[PDB]
Formats: sequence, C-alpha cells, structure tokens
Amino acid sequence: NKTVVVTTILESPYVMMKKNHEMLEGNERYEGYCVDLAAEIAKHCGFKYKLTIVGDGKYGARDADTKIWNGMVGELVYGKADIAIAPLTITLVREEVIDFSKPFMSLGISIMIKKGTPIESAEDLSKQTEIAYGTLDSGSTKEFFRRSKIAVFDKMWTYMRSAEPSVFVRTTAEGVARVRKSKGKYAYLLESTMNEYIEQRKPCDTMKVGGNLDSKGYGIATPKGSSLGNAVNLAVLKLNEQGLLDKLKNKWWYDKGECG
Amino acid sequence: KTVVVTTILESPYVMMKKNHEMLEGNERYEGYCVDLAAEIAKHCGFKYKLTIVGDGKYGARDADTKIWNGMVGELVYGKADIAIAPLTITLVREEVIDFSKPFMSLGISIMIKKGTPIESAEDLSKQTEIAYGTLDSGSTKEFFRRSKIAVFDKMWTYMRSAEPSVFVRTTAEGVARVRKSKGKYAYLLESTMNEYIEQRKPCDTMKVGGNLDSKGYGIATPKGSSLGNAVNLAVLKLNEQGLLDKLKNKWWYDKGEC
Ligand SMILES: O=C(O)[C@H]1Cc2c(O)noc2CN1
Ligand SMILES: O=C(O)[C@H]1Cc2c(O)noc2CN1
Ligand SMILES: [Cl-]
Ligand SMILES: [Cl-]
Ligand SMILES: [Cl-]
Ligand SMILES: [Cl-]
Repeated sequence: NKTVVVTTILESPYVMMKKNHEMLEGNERYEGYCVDLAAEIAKHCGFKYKLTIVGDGKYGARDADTKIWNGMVGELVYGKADIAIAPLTITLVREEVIDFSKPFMSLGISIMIKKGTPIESAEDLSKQTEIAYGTLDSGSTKEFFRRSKIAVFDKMWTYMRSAEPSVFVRTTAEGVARVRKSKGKYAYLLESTMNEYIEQRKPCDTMKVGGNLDSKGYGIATPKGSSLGNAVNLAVLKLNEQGLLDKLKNKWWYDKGECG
Repeated sequence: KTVVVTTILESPYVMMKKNHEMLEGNERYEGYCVDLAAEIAKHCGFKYKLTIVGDGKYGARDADTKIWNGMVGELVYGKADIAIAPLTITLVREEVIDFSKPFMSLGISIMIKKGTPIESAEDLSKQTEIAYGTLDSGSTKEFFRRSKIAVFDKMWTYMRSAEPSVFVRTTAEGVARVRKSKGKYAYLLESTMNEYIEQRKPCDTMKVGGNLDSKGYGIATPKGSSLGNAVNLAVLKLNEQGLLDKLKNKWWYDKGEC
C-alpha cells in the first residue's frame, strides 16, 4: 500500500495555486475542479495520493524524432506517475499507450474571440487573413488540425503551420492574453471547457462563437494495465451518477463567475 | 467466427427497411447503429450477424431472480458477442459487461405535446394535472429509482405509484401516448430520440428544458472479451475521422417536415 502519485497540470480552473500557497505544503497548495475530483476519486477508491505538477507543463505528445512522450502522458508512460487527473483529452494515439477511464467531462474544440470580432465559425476564419488564429503549441487541438482531412480544417492548418510570426502559444493563458491584447486581430482555438471558463472571468471581454468543431472527453489516465484503472473508472461512473461531477462543474465555472 | 451482434429496434438507430419482409439477414435493417456496426466490423476485420434482442429490452437485473434481461443479458449469458445499440453506459452495467468509450453523448430529457405548460423537471414534480413517465425498463427508469436528488426523487415517488401505469414498453408507445393525451402526458426519454422525433411529422412534440443528466452510449462486449480492445480503438478512430458526426447528420438529417 503506497501513496499514489498524481500528475496534473496548472490550468484554471482544474488546478490553481491557492491564495496563501507560499506558506502551504503538499496537496494543500492547490485548489480547483481536478483537486476536488482527485479527492473524491481517492476516497471512493481508498488511497492516499500526492499531487505533482507535470515538469514540462505539457499534456502529452510523442516527439517524431526521438519518439519520446512528453507531458503528463510521458509521466505515465515512463512510470513517473501512477495516475493523471487533469483536462487530458481521450485520443486514439494516447489510448494506444495509456488507459483512460470513461469521460468525466465532455468538450469540443471551440473558437474564442475578443468581443466584437466579426467571426462566427471556423469557415469564417478559413476564408480571411485579417484575423490571425492559432492553437496551443502542443496537444490534441493542434493535432486535430494537423491530421484533419476535412477541407476547412486542413485549410486552417496549412495557414497556421506556416504563419509568421507563430500563431501557436505555449499555454492557454498566453492564448487568452493574445486574444485580449490583439484588438480583434487574433482568435484562439481551444477546448470548449477552457473557453466557457474564461468567458466567465473579468474583464469579460471574450466569448465562444459558433458550435464546437468536434466532440470528445476528458478521462482519468493510468499506465497501461495498471490495477488502479478499474476502480477509478467505476468511481468516475458513480460520481457522475450521483450528480457530483455536475456539481463540481458548476462550482468552478459558474457559481462564482465574475460576469453576472 | 461470425460475430453475433445484439441490437434493438429503436429509431433512428435500428429500423426495418421498407419491404423488409422480402429481405434477409443484415439487409433487413437500416439506421445509425446499422452503419456503425458496418464501420466497426470493417475496422476490426470481422464478419457479423445483426440480431434483434428477443425480449426487446435494453437490460436490467431482475430483483427476484437476479437474471439480466435485454441486450445486457444476451452478453452476460453468452448469447451474443457484442451489443451495438443506444445502450447507456452505467455503473451497474459496467460491473457486468465492458463498454467502449462513448460514441454518442446524451441526457435524460422531457418530451411534451406542443403547448403543454411545462418547462422543466421541477415543473412536472410540482403538479399532478399532467402525468409523466418513462420506459418501464432501462436506464431512465433506474435513474429516477436510484436518485437522491430532491426533485427527481419526488418525481419517482409519484411515477412508481401512479394509476394507471405511466410506464411504457417502448419509446414508440411513450411518444404515441404524448401525442394522444392532449397535453396530459409528458414522456421522460433520452435526448437523442427526443430530438429525432421533434423533427418528424406530425411535428406535434418538442423537447423542453435542458437535459437532466449527461452520459453516453457505448458499444458493449462480454466482460474481459478480447474483442473489447479492438472495438474501442475503432470507436476512437471513427470519432477522430469525423465519421460519427457524419452518421449523426445522416440519421438526424432534417428534411424540413417540421
Ligand atoms: O489533452 C490535451 O492535449 C489538451 C489540449 C487542450 C487545448 O487545446 N485546449 O485545452 C486543452 C486541454 N486538453
Ligand atoms: O440503455 C438504456 O437503458 C436505454 C434507456 C433509454 C430511455 O429511457 N430512452 O432511450 C433509451 C435508450 N437507452
Ligand atoms: Cl458512496
Ligand atoms: Cl482507415
Ligand atoms: Cl424495471
Ligand atoms: Cl410503498
């Protein structure tokens, strides 16, 4: 019986530093949707755990050259962590190297704009050059565009991959700042969950426009064939059925939203 | 070597083709799950036979005998190799069979005859003039049975004892019931079918309010079945290729009737 090492990522509102973090230690340093979820999962499954922020601050991709996995996925693949509890998208390529619970939350790639930006759809973005647009420099959204056979998305990708200066960002926060500071000349492609969160935060100058480009989910991830998998999956299903997940979403997204 | 698929007659997931009486085997059927089965079969490299579950149920454990019925029973008792249907992923089922990651999202929803003065579950629970129920078996009924949420528990205590029965054997009967009850019956069912029916003639029903929960349908296999892994990767590949979105638009394609 050992302490479970949880890899996660500093991404609001899933995991955030508490106000007095500088005088706090261990799990108490952090707060958020995934901090609450880790607590609920640990309890229903009966384990102790340590929250650790992934070192490279990444979600998880395989370098094409070295073939090494980075991010939280790499943490699991190379045995640095026992479980990942984070807004980590279930994808085919990931499912080939790690296990995922059934989804604890749904999302889709979405478009964030500065209020007043004349854009309603991915098709609008694709037909113009005045407003620039990009995605997270890594992760499942970038990979969606790189791999898409759908004409509109492929056209967006061919623009994005070669835009100068770079339209990609290192973090969600950077994407948000870029939309906010660009006077309507930048739109950010990101998962609907983050988009809806930011829409509820001061200065309330962003919004999600149009439908989602796809439909997918976040799953709790474990090393392939890990014994923890089964219990965590059942825990996620129980929590969903009790309404606890809906409660958590409301708590961190809307309950104390700052935009009325 | 021929995979046996248990599925269920449920529009627009699986439906009898026009002139099916002269058709044979898999060609008797059409719909979202028929296309999905074909796609899954192609990606996993197997031949298959579609079979309509004998008792016409999704799957529940009998309280007395503790025997599983419906499509879940078919997998649990070795009658089928895989279930490809709008079968809801639930904790209780996940304990006895395996599920792929979801191929479709849904939630429990409210169907009313147009003009009914109801906008939400809370409304229903606060009145008695308009009756309401669910399928006499399946995950929607179980949802209300198990719920500790105030409004939903109140709805359940009403529905379980209401006279005559507010439960129906098939979705078609629930829908017929809403249509024929002049606004005196509301039907609780999953959002996917609600939205489908809303766009079909006579265009006299509608979904009202948001969904009561959020869950998904998964392709099911007997517990620990080998087929499980391949089928899950296939579902994920189909999603990422946009094939699942294509199938949804095809079968919920709005011709305009409503
Ligand atoms: O799992 C993943 O790769 C990432 C990608 C992503 C994004 O683009 N916006 O938000 C997120 C969180 N999930
Ligand atoms: O899987 C299941 O038990 C059933 C339940 C249900 C319902 O109530 N309306 O539609 C359905 C399909 N899923
Ligand atoms: Cl409990
Ligand atoms: Cl292919
Ligand atoms: Cl029952
Ligand atoms: Cl009683």
